[PDB]
Amino acid sequence: DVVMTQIPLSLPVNLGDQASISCRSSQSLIHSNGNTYLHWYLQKPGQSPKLLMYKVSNRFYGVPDRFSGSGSGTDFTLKISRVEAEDLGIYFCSQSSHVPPTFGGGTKLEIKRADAAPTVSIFPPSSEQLTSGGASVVCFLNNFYPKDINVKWKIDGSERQNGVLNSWTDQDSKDSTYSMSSTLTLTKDEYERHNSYTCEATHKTSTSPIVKSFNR
Amino acid sequence: QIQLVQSGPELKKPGETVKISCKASGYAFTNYGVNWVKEAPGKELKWMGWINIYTGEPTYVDDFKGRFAFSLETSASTAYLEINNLKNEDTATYFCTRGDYVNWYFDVWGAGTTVTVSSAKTTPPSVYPLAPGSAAQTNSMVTLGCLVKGYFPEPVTVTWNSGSLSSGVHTFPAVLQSDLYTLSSSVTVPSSPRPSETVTCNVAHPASSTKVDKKIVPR
Repeated sequence: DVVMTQIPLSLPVNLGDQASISCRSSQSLIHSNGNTYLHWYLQKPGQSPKLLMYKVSNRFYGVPDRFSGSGSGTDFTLKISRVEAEDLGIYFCSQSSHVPPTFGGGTKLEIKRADAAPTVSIFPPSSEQLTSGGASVVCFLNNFYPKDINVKWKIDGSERQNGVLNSWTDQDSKDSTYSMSSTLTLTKDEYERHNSYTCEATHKTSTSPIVKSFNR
Repeated sequence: QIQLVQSGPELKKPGETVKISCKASGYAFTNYGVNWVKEAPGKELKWMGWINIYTGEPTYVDDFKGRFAFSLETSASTAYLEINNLKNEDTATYFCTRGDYVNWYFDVWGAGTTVTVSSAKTTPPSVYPLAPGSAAQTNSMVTLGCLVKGYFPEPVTVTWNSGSLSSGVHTFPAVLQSDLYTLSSSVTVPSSPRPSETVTCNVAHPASSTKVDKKIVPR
């Protein structure tokens, strides 16, 4: 299959800016009829793809004048010119020069934010949960930026890796930060028999990790 | 409104079968190919196969042979995809899309049909409250949360004080944890409100006809 890869996975942009997603082909896309079937879809959150660009540089009906298209052979590039609220989403690059037509991994267009460190909070096993014998501990890492963040569970001093279940909000549209939440599940019993419980976050804005804890 | 319209989402058990439909209106059905595209969670947009309305002949990317079956009720102008021996890995959104013959792009896309395949039975959620264990505040806001766990199927709605705390609320996307879902909202209020002022959390799970309210009260 013609592996299509496109980088970067995210592209922090300022509305105002120009941007440029780039994309690349394992084999070439110059077809026996001398033609290149590289196309560009844009998929807005919770929706279906919309064609933007076909055959490298030809815009599609409706899609506006900021969407210059380019590249050749094996490296094609899409450049939005003054980004807008309207064109934020996942950009997929696709090839139909060969068969089966394959799709590029996508690139998220995101808003650029002044860094923010996570306000983290740890929460212990509720009584009610304990009275049926399971103990989820929970740590909310809220309103941070960038999305890169590393929460570990220091569980009595010695770290643990099983039962962690992370979930992640997408960019909050009011303040462009991300928020993540980690629940470490436990058997009530197990819980019963260990003291310190420390949720902890490695994230740019502190060369120290951020650590919050409760002793059992 | 020239468009491909697709069926609603199904929920099946590993082992039954689905016939997804795609009725095209507004264009000469037979002048375009119908292609099938599969979006799996965080896996590539994966092309499945294509059906030619002129001949009537499908082509399947190798991958989807065996169990996936394209077909067509051209009299009624509706493409169909059918999957049998359904198996957990077939959970995804199937999109159908107007394949063009000149230019080979896909210009009209259908809305997509999510197929979920699981063997949980419907389960109402347990919603535990999370109150801060004496961890006395950093600044001036205090942050509480509800742990909605053990449910199937999605959706679960979570509001705080029946819609009246919304800025400050972050709900996190459901995750499997042995066949069932787990979710968590968090509200961040001023510290003059809690515990001086009731903060309660409202999860409704429509699929089991359940709604609970928990009041976060200190620990």
